[PDB]
Amino acid sequence: AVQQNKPTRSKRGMRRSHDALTAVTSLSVDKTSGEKHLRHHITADGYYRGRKVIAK
Amino acid sequence: ARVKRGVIARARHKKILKQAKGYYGARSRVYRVAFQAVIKAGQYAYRDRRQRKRQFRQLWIARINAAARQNGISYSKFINGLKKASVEIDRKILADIAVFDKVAFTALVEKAKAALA
Amino acid sequence: VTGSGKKPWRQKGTGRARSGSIKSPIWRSGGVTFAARPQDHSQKVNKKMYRGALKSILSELVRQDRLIVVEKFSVEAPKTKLLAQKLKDMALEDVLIITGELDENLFLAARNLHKVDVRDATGIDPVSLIAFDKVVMTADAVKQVEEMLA
Amino acid sequence: METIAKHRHARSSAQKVRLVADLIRGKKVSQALDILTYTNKKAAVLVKKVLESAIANAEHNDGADIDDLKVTKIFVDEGPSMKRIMPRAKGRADRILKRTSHITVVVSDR
Amino acid sequence: VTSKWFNIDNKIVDHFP
Amino acid sequence: MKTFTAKPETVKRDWYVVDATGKTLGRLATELARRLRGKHKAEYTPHVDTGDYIIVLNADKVAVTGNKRTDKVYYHHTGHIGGIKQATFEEMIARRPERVIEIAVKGMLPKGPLGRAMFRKLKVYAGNEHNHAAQQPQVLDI
RNA sequence: CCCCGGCGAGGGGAGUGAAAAAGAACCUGAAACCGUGUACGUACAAGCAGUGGGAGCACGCUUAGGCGUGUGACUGCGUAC
RNA sequence: ACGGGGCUAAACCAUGCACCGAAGCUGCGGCAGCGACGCUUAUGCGUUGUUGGGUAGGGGAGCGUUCUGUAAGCCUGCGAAGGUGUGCUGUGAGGCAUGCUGGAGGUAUCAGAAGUGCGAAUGCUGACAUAAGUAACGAUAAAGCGGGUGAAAAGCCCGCU
Ligand SMILES: N[C@@H](Cc1c[nH]c2ccccc12)C(=O)O
Ligand SMILES: [K+]
Ligand SMILES: [K+]
Ligand SMILES: [K+]
Ligand SMILES: [K+]
Ligand SMILES: [K+]
Ligand SMILES: [K+]
Ligand SMILES: [K+]
Ligand SMILES: [K+]
Ligand SMILES: [K+]
Ligand SMILES: [Mg+2]
Ligand SMILES: [Mg+2]
Ligand SMILES: [Mg+2]
Ligand SMILES: [Mg+2]
Ligand SMILES: [Mg+2]
Ligand SMILES: [Mg+2]
Ligand SMILES: [Mg+2]
Ligand SMILES: [Mg+2]
Ligand SMILES: [Mg+2]
Ligand SMILES: [Mg+2]
Ligand SMILES: [Mg+2]
Ligand SMILES: [Mg+2]
Ligand SMILES: [Mg+2]
Ligand SMILES: [Mg+2]
Ligand SMILES: [Mg+2]
Ligand SMILES: [Mg+2]
Ligand SMILES: [Mg+2]
Ligand SMILES: [Mg+2]
Ligand SMILES: [Mg+2]
Ligand SMILES: [Mg+2]
Ligand SMILES: [Mg+2]
Ligand SMILES: [Mg+2]
Ligand SMILES: [Mg+2]
Ligand SMILES: [Mg+2]
Ligand SMILES: [Mg+2]
Ligand SMILES: [Mg+2]
Ligand SMILES: [Mg+2]
Ligand SMILES: [Mg+2]
Ligand SMILES: [Mg+2]
Ligand SMILES: [Mg+2]
Repeated sequence: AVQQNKPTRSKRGMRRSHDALTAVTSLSVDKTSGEKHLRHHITADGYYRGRKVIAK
Repeated sequence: ARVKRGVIARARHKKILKQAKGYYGARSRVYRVAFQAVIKAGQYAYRDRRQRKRQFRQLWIARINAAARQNGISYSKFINGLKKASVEIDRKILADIAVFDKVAFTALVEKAKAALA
Repeated sequence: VTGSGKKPWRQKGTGRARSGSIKSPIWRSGGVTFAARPQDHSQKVNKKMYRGALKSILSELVRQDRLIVVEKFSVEAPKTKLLAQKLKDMALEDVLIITGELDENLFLAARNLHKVDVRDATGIDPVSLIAFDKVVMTADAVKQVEEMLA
Repeated sequence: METIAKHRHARSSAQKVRLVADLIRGKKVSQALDILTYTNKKAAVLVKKVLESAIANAEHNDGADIDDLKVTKIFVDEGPSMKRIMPRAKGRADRILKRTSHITVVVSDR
Repeated sequence: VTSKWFNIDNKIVDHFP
Repeated sequence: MKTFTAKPETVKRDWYVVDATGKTLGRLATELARRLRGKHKAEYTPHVDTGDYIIVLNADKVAVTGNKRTDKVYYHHTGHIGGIKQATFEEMIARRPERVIEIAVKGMLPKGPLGRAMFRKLKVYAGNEHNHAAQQPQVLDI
C-alpha cells in the first residue's frame, strides 16, 4: 500500500507535534562536592550522596 | 539566429504567481497549480459581478419588509402603494432610510396607505 | 549526430515512455528538428527596376540638396592630410566621391578616412547613395551615369 | 553585542539536530550548557561545541561577560547531501542521501 | 532491469480469459 | 455610499417569554425562527446574529392537528449498524417534551456555525416556571 | 599572528583587496525545496480551498474623516486542468 | 416515494388583484464591426440604423524575443545587461519610471531574417520533495569482566573465563 496523493508540509508538521524532546529538569547538587549530577546517579568525580564511592 | 527562452519565460511565470498571493499550499508556489487557480478566480469574479447585484437587492427587500411591518403593512402592499402614489424612490434608498431615519420611513408608509385607501 | 541506431530500451514492459533513438530531437544531445544548411539569400532585381530605382535616388539627392557637382576633384600627392584639408575647405564631413576615372592619388589618400569613400562612375550602388550624407560627382562622371541610365 | 559561531557541513540530518536546538533557544548560557550535557543525543555533542565556541568568541573577540550571555538565535540549515549507491534485491539500485547540516548559534548579553 | 515477476507470471497476469 | 451592515459588538438583543399552551407546533415554530434570526428588524444582516432571546414555557402542552399525535414519527440513527430508532409524538412528549419544540425550530434555522449560535438563544421549559427573572423578559403574545 | 576545538573538521577576530555575502564548495546567484523571526487567524468544525459581502486586530499615514498595507471570524454562490 | 422543517392548509378546484424572480428588456457610462448620410475628406472625422455566445475551420490586425543595417550614432562606473520589490499605464499580448542587488555592457526609430513564445507528449537532462526519521542494518556459532591507549572504547591491544 502506498499514498494516492502527496501529503502536505502542514500534515507533516502535525505528525511531528509529538516528536519534541523534553529537557531534564532535575540536576541535583552533591552535598560535599557541590557538583551537579542526575538524581540517583553518581557524580563525574565519583561521589554519591556525600561520600567517595569509586576511587577513579 | 537562436533564441533562448530564459528571460521571457521567467517574467511570464512570475506574473501569474504574483496574482496567486494568499492562496493555500501549492496554489501560491507552483506554477502549474497557480495558473489553474488564477483562471478559476477570474471566472468567479466575472460571475459574481452579476450576483452582487442580486444579493444586494435581496438584502434591501428584506430590510424594507421588516421596517414596513413595524408600521402595519407588508412589502407587497407598501411597494404597490408607492407606485400608486407616483413615488420613484428605489429599494437601495428605502432600505437606507429604514435604518437611519425611521421617521422619514413612517412618512412614506402613510403615503402608501393613503394611495391604497 | 554521432551515435548508434540502437533502441535505448525495449518497446513494452519497462514502464517508461517509448524511445527509438538516442538522437531524437526531444532528447538532450539529440539532433535539431529542422537543422539548417548553407543557403543562397540572393534575390532577382529586374534591369528596369534597378535602373528605375537609381533614377529615383538620384532625383532625391538634387531635391534634398545632397548632390554636389564639380568639374575636377583630385589631390596633388597620395597624402591623407591633403584630402582631409581639402574636405575641410568645402565643409564636407561624410561624403561619397564619384569620379570619371579613378586616379591613384585620390584612392590612396581616402583609404584611411572612414567617412569618405572614393568611387568611379561605374561602381556606384543604391545603398551608398543613401548611406552617405553628401555626394560629390565630377561632371566627367555625371555625364557617364546618364548614358548608363539611358 | 551579538556573537556568532557556526558548524558547516556537520555530518547529520538537519531534522535530527533541530530536536536538540529547540531545547536551548532563549536560555542562558549557564543553563543551556547543562541541558546539553545530559541530553543523550549525538546532535547534543555537535551543538555543545558550537555553543562553547560562541562563548569563547564573545569573551575574546568582543570582551563580553560569560555571566550574562543568552542564546538569542539558533537555527539549523540543510547542507549538501552526498549521493551513495545501495544495492537492492534482483539487481535494483537505490540512491542513499547522506545529509549534512549548518548549525548556527548566536549569543548576546542584550 | 527486468520487470517484476508478478507482472510476468501467467496465472496472475492472464486472469481474465 | 455602501449599504449599512450590523456590527456584532453594538447590536441590541432583547428578552421575550412565550407561552406555548395550545399553539400549533409548526405555526409557532416559524415565528420563533424569525425572531431568533432577526428577520423582524430593519438592521437584519445575513451574516450577523441580530435576533432576540426567547423563553418558551409549557412545551408539553403544544398542539398538533389531525392524527399527528400518534402518527408523527421521529427517527434518528445511532451510528451503529441496524441502529435506526423511532418514537411517536406522544412518546416524545412523555419522555422529553422540550425536544419536540427544539427539533422543530432547529429545522427552520440556517445550517452552519451561525445557525447554531442562533439556536443557543432559545430556552425551552416543560413547565410554567423559568429562572431568568434577572433578565426581565417581556411577554410576547404570539 | 590570536582565540574555541582532538597538534581535527569547522568557525570568530586580525590582515590583503575597490569588493571576502570575490576565500579557493570562489562572477552574477532565479525557482522548486527547507528554516528562524514578526503581525493576524485557527482546538463545536464538514467538501476543487476560491470568489462576492464583511466584523475585529496590527502597522503606516492624516487629520476636525477615513484612506493604504497585512490578516480574514461569519455569510451567499461554487464538483481542478 | 413533499429537498427538509413542518402543514388540516402552508393540500386541491374556480375567480381576482399585488409582489418576488434571469447575464431577457429598459435606464446611465464606455469600446468595437458592418451599412447609409454628411461639418468635408485625403482617408480621417461627424450624424444615424444595426450588430458583437461560440468548437472544427476561414478572414483581419497586433505584442514580445535573438540576430543585420541606420550605428565610429545614442545611453552607460555620476552604474549596462541580469536578479528582486514598488508605483503608474494600455482592450490584450505588454510598456514606462524607480528603490535594493549586480559590476560591463546595452541600444531608440524605421526596415530586414528567423533554431521566435510550452503545463501536458507513461517527453529529455539536472536539482529537490513525499512516504519517513518509517522498513532495514545480510545466517539464532554468544558472550562477560579487568587492565592499556585515547578527546571519546560494547567492537582496537593485552589477560582470564
Ligand atoms: N517468485 C519467485 C520466482 C520467480 C522468479 N522469476 C519469475 C518470473 C515469473 C514468475 C515467477 C518468478 C522469485 O521471485 O524468486
Ligand atoms: K556509435
Ligand atoms: K559581489
Ligand atoms: K548559495
Ligand atoms: K532561492
Ligand atoms: K465563502
Ligand atoms: K538594475
Ligand atoms: K512533462
Ligand atoms: K523524511
Ligand atoms: K544478524
Ligand atoms: Mg506503466
Ligand atoms: Mg547537439
Ligand atoms: Mg544582370
Ligand atoms: Mg580599413
Ligand atoms: Mg536485500
Ligand atoms: Mg546480483
Ligand atoms: Mg580585510
Ligand atoms: Mg567581471
Ligand atoms: Mg557566487
Ligand atoms: Mg472555536
Ligand atoms: Mg454539539
Ligand atoms: Mg468541491
Ligand atoms: Mg421543495
Ligand atoms: Mg415587480
Ligand atoms: Mg438582473
Ligand atoms: Mg439581466
Ligand atoms: Mg442583453
Ligand atoms: Mg465572437
Ligand atoms: Mg543591432
Ligand atoms: Mg535585451
Ligand atoms: Mg530599479
Ligand atoms: Mg522553438
Ligand atoms: Mg517547464
Ligand atoms: Mg497544452
Ligand atoms: Mg547539477
Ligand atoms: Mg507508516
Ligand atoms: Mg513499526
Ligand atoms: Mg525494526
Ligand atoms: Mg551482521
Ligand atoms: Mg572492557
